[PDB]
Amino acid sequence: AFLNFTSMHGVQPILKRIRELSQQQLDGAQVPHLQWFRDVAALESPAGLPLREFPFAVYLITGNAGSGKSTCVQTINEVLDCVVTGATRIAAQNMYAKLSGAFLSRPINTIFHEFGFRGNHVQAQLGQYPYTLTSNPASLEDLQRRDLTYYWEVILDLTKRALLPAFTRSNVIVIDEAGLLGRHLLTAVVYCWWMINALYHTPQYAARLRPVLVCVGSPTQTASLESTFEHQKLRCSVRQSENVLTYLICNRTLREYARLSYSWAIFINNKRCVEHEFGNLMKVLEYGLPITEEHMQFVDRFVVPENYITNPANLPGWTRLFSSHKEVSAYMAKLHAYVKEFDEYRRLTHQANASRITNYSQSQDQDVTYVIAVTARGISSKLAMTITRSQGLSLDKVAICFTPGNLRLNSAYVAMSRTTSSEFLRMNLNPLRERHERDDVISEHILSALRDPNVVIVY
Amino acid sequence: DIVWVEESVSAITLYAVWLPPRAREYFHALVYFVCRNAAGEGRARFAEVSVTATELRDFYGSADVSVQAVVAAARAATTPAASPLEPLENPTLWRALYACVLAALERQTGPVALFAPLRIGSDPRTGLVVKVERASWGPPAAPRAALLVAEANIDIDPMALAARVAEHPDARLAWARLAAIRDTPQCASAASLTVNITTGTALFAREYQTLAFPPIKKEGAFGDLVEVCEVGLRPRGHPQRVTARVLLPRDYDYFVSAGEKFSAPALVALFRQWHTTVHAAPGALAPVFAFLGPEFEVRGGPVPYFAVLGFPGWPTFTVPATAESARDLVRGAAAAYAALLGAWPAVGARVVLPPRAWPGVASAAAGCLLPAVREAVARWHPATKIIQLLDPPAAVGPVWTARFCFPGLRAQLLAALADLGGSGLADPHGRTGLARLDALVVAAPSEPWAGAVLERLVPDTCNACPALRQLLGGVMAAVCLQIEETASSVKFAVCGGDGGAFWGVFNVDPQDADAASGVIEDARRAIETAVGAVLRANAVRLRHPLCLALEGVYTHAVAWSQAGVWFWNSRDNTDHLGGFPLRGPAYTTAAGVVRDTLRRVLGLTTACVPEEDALTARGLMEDACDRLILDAFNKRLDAEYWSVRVSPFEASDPLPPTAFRGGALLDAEHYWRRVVRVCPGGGESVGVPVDLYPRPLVLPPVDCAHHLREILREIELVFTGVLAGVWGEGGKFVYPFDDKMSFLFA
Amino acid sequence: PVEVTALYATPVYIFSYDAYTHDGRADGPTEQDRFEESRALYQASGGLNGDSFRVTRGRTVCRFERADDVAALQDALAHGTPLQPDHIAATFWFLSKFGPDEKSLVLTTRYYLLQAQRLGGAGATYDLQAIKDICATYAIPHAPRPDTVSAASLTSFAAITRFCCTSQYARGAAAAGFPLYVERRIAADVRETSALEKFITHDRSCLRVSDREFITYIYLAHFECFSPPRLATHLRAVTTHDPNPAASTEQPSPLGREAVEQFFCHVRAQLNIGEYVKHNVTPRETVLDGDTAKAYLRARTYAPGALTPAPAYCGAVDSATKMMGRLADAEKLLVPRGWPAFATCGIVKRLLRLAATEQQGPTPPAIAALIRNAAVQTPLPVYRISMVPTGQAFAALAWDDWARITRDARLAEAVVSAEAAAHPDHGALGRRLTDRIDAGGQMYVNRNEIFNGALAITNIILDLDIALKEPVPFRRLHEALGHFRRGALAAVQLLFPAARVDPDAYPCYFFKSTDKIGLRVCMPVPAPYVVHGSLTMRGVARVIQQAVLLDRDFVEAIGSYVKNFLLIDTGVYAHGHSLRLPYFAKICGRLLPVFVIPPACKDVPAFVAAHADPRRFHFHAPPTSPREIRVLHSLGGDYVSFFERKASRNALEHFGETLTEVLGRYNVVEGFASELLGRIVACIETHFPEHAGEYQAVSVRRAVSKDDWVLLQLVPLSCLRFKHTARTFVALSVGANNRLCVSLCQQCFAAKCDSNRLHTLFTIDA
DNA sequence: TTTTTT
Ligand SMILES: Cc1nc(N(C)C(=O)Cc2ccc(-c3cc(F)ccc3F)cc2)sc1[S@@](C)(N)O
Ligand SMILES: [Zn+2]
Repeated sequence: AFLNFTSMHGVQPILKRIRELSQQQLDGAQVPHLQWFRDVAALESPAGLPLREFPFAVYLITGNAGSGKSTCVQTINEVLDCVVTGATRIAAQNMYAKLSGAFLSRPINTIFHEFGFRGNHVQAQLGQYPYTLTSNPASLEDLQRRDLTYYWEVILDLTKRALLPAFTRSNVIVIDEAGLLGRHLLTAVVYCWWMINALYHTPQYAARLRPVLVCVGSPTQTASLESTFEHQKLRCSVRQSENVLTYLICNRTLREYARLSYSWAIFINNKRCVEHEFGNLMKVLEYGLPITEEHMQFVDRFVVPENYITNPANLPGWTRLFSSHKEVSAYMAKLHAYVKEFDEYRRLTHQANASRITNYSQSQDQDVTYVIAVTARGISSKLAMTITRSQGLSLDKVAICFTPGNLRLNSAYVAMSRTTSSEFLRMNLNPLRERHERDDVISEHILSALRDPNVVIVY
Repeated sequence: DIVWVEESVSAITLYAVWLPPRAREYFHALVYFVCRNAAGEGRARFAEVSVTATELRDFYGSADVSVQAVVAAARAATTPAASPLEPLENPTLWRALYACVLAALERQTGPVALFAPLRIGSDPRTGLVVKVERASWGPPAAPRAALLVAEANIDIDPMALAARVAEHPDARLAWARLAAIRDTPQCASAASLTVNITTGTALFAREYQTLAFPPIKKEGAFGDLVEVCEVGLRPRGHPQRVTARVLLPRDYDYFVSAGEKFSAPALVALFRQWHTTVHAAPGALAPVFAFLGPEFEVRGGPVPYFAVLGFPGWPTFTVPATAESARDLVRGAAAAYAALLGAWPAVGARVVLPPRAWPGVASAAAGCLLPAVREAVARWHPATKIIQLLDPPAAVGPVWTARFCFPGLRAQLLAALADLGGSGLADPHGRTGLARLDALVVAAPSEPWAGAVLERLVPDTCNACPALRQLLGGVMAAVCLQIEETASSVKFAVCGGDGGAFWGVFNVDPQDADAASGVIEDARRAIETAVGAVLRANAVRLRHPLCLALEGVYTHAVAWSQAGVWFWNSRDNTDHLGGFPLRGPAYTTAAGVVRDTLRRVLGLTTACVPEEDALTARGLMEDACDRLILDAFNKRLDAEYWSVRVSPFEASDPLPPTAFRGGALLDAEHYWRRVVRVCPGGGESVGVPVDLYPRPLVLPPVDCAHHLREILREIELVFTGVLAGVWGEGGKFVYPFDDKMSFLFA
Repeated sequence: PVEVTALYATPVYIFSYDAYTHDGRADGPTEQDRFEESRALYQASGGLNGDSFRVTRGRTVCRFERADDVAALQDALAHGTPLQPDHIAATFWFLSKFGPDEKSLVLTTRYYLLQAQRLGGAGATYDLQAIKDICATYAIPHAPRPDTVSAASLTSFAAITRFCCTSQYARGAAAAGFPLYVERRIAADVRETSALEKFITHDRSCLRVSDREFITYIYLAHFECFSPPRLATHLRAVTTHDPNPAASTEQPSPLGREAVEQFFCHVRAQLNIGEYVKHNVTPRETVLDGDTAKAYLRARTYAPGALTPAPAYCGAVDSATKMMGRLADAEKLLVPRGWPAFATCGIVKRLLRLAATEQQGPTPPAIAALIRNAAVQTPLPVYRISMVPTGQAFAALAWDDWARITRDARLAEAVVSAEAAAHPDHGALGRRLTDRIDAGGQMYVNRNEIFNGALAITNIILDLDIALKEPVPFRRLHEALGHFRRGALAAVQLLFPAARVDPDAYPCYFFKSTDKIGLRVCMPVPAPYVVHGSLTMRGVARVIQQAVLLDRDFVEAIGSYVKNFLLIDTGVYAHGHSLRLPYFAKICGRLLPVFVIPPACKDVPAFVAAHADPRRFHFHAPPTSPREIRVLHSLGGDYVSFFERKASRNALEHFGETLTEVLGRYNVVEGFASELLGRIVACIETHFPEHAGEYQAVSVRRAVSKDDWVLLQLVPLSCLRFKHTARTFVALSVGANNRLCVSLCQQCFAAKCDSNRLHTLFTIDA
């Protein structure tokens, strides 16, 4: 009963900030007019698109996986006007489960549904047109124009199709696990907000209110990836991207316009870590602290051979994480052992799609022989998966298979943090004792945030 | 019709040891007498003896030895070029051999005595001494001497020493060298040996680069010292006329060698060269090349000596250092030679009696005693101390204390018990060795040379006969009982001691001194008389009348362990500390610090509650520790000062492979190994044998964080004893060396 | 005119209601006035007390004046009988989300829905779980239910309504005290929490500590303020049994009364130097007066004529192999007289031991064998030279041409005097002065003095590694350095209490090298002190580091630029670790002085020509007629955080054995390690069949010996991973349940595996 | 290497 106390009394300053952030009237001229979105439809290519500022606010809620940010979202929903959304369908259902466990929450959908994402947008060329930012210092208008040119094949279609949605009744948009969304989406959401409040001439648009994006997510346990498929080489590539959280934390233009210093809440405590040591490991991992000999000796007690994890006879009921989809396709098989379209497209190509033909996760992680979790609205074993997909959902028992050379300490931290107890955790090698490419750039940014008087830390 | 002369025998050496024909269990031994008549003129003489197998096994203590073994050893020793250093195989064999030949010389021929008048006869038909008799006419010539210095660089290969030390670990390095010469006698043929014998008539000096080669520098001649004598003899063993060459020592009598850097290999090599040179020409018999010393045994020995069992027939006395009183120790060595017939300290405990006749004398002495002491002997267990003493954590004062000692009680008691078992001896004439011990005891107070003999003859005799310890400690137990009984009558109170030495207190008022002397003297008189009466009643009669020594009067006395006692007389500030180990040069400074701290801490008798005194005492003890460790820093580079004398019995640090390269320095190591713990590099502490490296030494900084810890350990033992003995107990004085003053060295 | 707010769910069933009357006083209502008014409103016998009734992000109308209507309203409000359509018309989720208890089901439903927003206050912004928690601590006496009906025996609304209406948490004192108790509890809680967060935010903002210290601090402080016991006692204090506010059983809370007594008591310890020294450093000094002071000086400091200008060098300078061989050759002339045989760390240890060895009288010192001169006087400096392309060339010198090395940065007395006349200042003057600024060949290009633990340290040499967000102006840096001088001198006068450090005349020396502002700060150890020990200078460095991030001037000046506030590195003081000397480069930046003149320096030219003297920047330099000398040889050992020590104390008090003690269970080096090797042999065959028959016949040999890390090399070792030279090792530490963490580790001398780095392969239980 | 939106 005392567990809730800190959250109960520390979410109130958060609540007493989002209110003024949402009740701040804009000047008449700064409000995006309807004619703006009319001209956007007329524009064919995202080059002559005029530099247009779309005002918005943010409030950042950050912390470990089991930090308790969900309590903050719970308190927000029952007190404030809000449209609760999620970056993934799983995260949206998780929030619904945790919001209907206290009071009534309307069906929580994804942010993609909220701004009108439909079927044909799923496979759309989302990275085509270029942009030489007339920047340094980067004006907010230039950043928004970059994020609209990035999503031209989505923004243009949404604008054309538009030219009752839940964005017409609130200006506080809570995006949970927003680190799973790329930076292109942030501007997009704001842009779309103004759309749906301009065609309908909402009372908020008459009151000159502006969107406030309460982004709740873990900045060092979540990443966003962009996939582009080259249509001649047939080489589908996936590069890393800047998530909304990293975009907001690490961009000097957004950190000033949104004033992240007075608009940042870090939830700091785990509530399932009964191991001083498991907790200390997670702390060294989510903050970028120097790796010492003692940490190496602690994680030494988890290392079990390569042929012990991969052998299906060992660790029954333990989810096994690999860092390659081919590796999972091998392990699952081992465990089991224990015309017009392609005419015209061939014409147009001047001359791997099995993954790009359905839900990628199970499509590239399947041997279809089964022995489970529903993937779409397409079943997954939940017995073996990739580290990258593991970010989404927590696991009970975990055995991690690490490929040497490809060792990224963020991947190690994500893999090791999916389980509550360090007792039920086995690993291939020691990520702390092997060569690992650590990227501690967002870590120092949180550290400087933990070192700012205007940032609210909730224990 | 036997010839008769007047001479004094200066030495007795062994020439030949042969097995005559039709003989199986008795061997004849020829003895060379270096006789000198009046005014020093010397004529060489010879005698023959006949030792039986039984006598050999008696003087050996075991039947393992046989006549064949002795004759084989003598035959091997006949030639020094082929094989010198013969005794090193079985030192006990040659020890017993000299013992029995001297005993048979005493028995058959008669009473012999070095440096003393003696009427000597001879039979021309055979040509040997026939009978020796003590004479009573003549101011015999003074035992002249000659100063000998000899140094040789015997190029012994270090690896052989390392291997031989590996076979037997705690082998004194002089034994390692000596075994190396024995296994390779050619090494004694090449050495830069230099010799300088100075006499009162003419000096003689020679220098060699290779020993066999002619000298590279001469002085005087061999003939100035020696008068080579060819004497014909007809022993009962040899029917044919046998000629013997001997090196009559004209001008001098015995040798005097400095024991500071004495090298037994050096004199062995020089005498081997002389043996080869003199007996090179044939047509004559060859003598025995035998020498004994502490360097001839694996574990070494306490007292330096160099026995001359054969060639050249001249005793050589090593007098170690003692430059201030060099004449005193030279006279002591001469007296020890003359009295015990030169067997001491080579023969051992057999000077008195055969090692195996003792089991009879001890039994024969357990019978003539009184009935009570008869059982008291039989119930003696090591360190019984059946007498009312003080608890070892205790202290006394201010009361009139006094220490007493019976000078030479174990030796005197051994002499009396030997006489009690004398009737039980097989031969009344075989009791002459029992006349040397009485001569030692009688002359012990008069001259200290008998002392050091008796402090080693007695403990070694007690090891020859284990049954004698239970007899001596039972007689001393009886003495302590009457000491305690008489003590009560004269206000004396037994509080501690170790038998012959005992300290106690007096129940007189602790302020009056005029009458203190009277009671302290009457207690001495009464205790001495009562102990003498008990000894007389026990039939044991002492040759020198018993005397008690007042070894000091003190007012405060504090004891912590069984041997640790500190006494202090406040009036004259005379103190005495015992039980503190003097295991080096730093332990003496520690003892001085302790004897000053205790003098200051028992000066705190100012009226105070006992609790206050404990703290103002512990503070001063900690301050004394501080002033000791501060002065330790100013001598951190004196490795010899931070040195510990390890015995060949105690666990020792392992010898570095470079200490086997000391050359003419490994020979000095006979008993003690002086080790200093230095700290090379870091963490590791390694031991350096200090006296096996040339000087000046170069070393890593001395690990004072090891020696000072042990010195401090014993200081805290003494300080915990005094703290828990004068004031209330419960305080173990510990000095935080590791924290307060560790930084100075580590 | 009594107004009722009623929640219903279908004849109408009313199950929660809030009755109120408009306050006729302007500001008359008090807490007890409100309590009396409410207790009058809710009739204890049952129902209300009025004659006419108007019954009506927000969480959620009929008149009643005729006798029949009011009678029906009382009947339906005190018992729960449904209101028929005529009376009005003429005028599991709930049991789930509003607690299982009757107290919750009545009182929390009344407050969170029909009472929170109307009455305003802080409770309007609190969630349902928070309000239920407040109700749980509203522990008024509980009388038994007359019908003994359980709260879970309710199926329809006719049961919940009957439970609530005939409850005794609904028509009297409890129904009147709950709204006031919500306000009281929140007020008491926020009073304590807000105070604790004021302290938290302030200390966080002004901490200026290393990144790792900060994490422990936030977590531990949050635990003290918010912890199971502290929060429990705080809520127990606010707990009220009497609803009446005058005699409420809630008193001040123990939380905010124990933290300000335990950790926040010492949150102001790291917050102020004077308290950081008192509670975090344990000084251990030993005074040595007389000839022993002179003795300790020469014995533990570089010889007098070793850091004094000489025309040419004299020493042993050579590469690793050439000095390894020369060290052995010197030992061949050193072994004959005592030095034991030593059959890049061994070379540095041996060179340091040779340099430390002192002169015994007029005899040439031990290092004279290597340096080859009789004028050599020990102790001596030992340097490390990095060459191109590589090669650590160690160089032990007895004298060197330091006049030549510092000649470039030596300013003539005339120049400094002329600048002093032009600029009579200390900040703008140092500005002008700074603006006016083969192993044998590499000696004068790169040197790194190597710490010798045998000798005594006389200068506080701190390596300031500053990280930068962007390029900085020099003036800001010089002002920050003045602030650093101030803070360091305060810390020095705190650490050495019997000294006299006037922080306007005591000379501190500064040297500066897109990445970092390389700084080196040299301070004379004030007389009569001398510091001994690597750990002692580690502690001095921690005190200085946590003292400079206390002066507001330094953090205000350089704070906007330093990404990580950690400035001082404390790992360059271990035995055998080198520090780059000033007036030297790196093989990219020649450390050159930056002059921060003392504010009241009485000799400026001396201060400038004091940076060129090597003694000012050497660890074990000769101290510049000593009566007394105080050796600070300990400032406390392992400096467990002044916080994590409390996190070490709280570690067990909340969570719950060393390696040696755990070994006692196994009756405990090579003996038991070979037994564990037997278990390893059985599993290595299955886990790694390619080298199954290799470690079956190997011998354990302890290579690394640590308190919690016993590493034993398996000397017979082909690498199990990346099968192709490799060394196998047996680790020993603490297991999951305080067991034995025995690990198989295959360090590999190949490029594929991290070269010479220790790796783990499997950890098995014992 | 690398998921996800209908
Ligand atoms: C004794 C003690 N106990 C403490 N508690 C309750 C915890 O450490 C709890 C906990 C455990 C894991 C995480 C954690 C989880 C992540 F996923 C990432 C990062 C994280 F830190 C956070 C909190 S804190 C202390 S102290 C040392 N501060 O005195
Ligand atoms: Zn390898």
